[PDB]
Amino acid sequence: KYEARIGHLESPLQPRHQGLEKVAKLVKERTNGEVEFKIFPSSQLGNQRQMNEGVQFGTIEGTVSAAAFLGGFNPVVSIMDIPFLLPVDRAKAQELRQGKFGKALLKSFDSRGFKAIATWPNGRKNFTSNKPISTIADYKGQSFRVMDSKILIEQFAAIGASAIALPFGELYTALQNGVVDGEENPLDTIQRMKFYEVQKYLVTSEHGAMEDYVLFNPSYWESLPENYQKIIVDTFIEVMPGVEAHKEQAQKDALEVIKKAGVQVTPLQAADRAAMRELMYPKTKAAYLARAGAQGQELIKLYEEEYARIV
Ligand SMILES: O=C(O)c1cc(=O)[nH]c(=O)[nH]1
Ligand SMILES: [Cl-]
Repeated sequence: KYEARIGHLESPLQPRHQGLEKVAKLVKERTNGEVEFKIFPSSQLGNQRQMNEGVQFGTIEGTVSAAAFLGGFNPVVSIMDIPFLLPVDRAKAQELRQGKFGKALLKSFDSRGFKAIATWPNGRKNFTSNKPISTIADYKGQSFRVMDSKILIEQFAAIGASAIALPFGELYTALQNGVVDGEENPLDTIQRMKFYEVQKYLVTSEHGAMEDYVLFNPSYWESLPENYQKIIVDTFIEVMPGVEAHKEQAQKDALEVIKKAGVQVTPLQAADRAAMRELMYPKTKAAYLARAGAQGQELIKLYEEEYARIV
């Protein structure tokens, strides 16, 4: 009775998709079989811009998108692209993500033609390249692919590197053919997309967050009885802790595979981490405010207040 086609970019093997399958099963049972989610991975329904427009228009009922692709439709959510924003402690990050701060980000979608019903962690990003990236000076003049975010372009600019937005489904080929030197992603994404076949170097950095937003077409959402709306939200929240543990463990598994495949892996040096943060924050925050305006200032303030309380 209430079928929803929900698309996303990732391999079906990864924790987001597995979690969405679990959500689908539980929602179908808890709604007397009436709400049926069908999940389409791997850009099957389009690249993320196409899926986002599809959800807004209602050609598809939903998408799970990284925040990094949503700043055109919703500049406010791009705060989540700022490097080194989240605490290292995952539980404290969750207090931010699931508390007043994250709630304000979900609410910001209402006026923009999406119903954002939940946000899930979905890993932290690491640098890869075909040129050495062992020191901060090494990044100068290199080019990196980013997700479709002006904030992420500024991230790389802050350390003298260039960045261009390329669709995820084209990324393997882009790396293979030297369209860019490098990219950034969680280790298990690097593994499942086989970016180790086309990148020689990896820096374990966790310098920025990959943040998932669960978006429904508003008319679809509104067509659902209230009790089903509540069941869906609660089910996403119920499945979340298992998804995060699967995602954390997948990074460990992925690192072993990446090292075995012959990628040179180094940790981000502490002084390089601090220097990156100090250079990247002003530029990425200014970019965020430039596009989000006063509402972005409001979210920065709310983040600072909640971070101080929590951390
Ligand atoms: O475009 C990407 O890099 C990307 C998208 C996505 O949904 N998940 C991910 O890990 N990376
Ligand atoms: Cl894409």
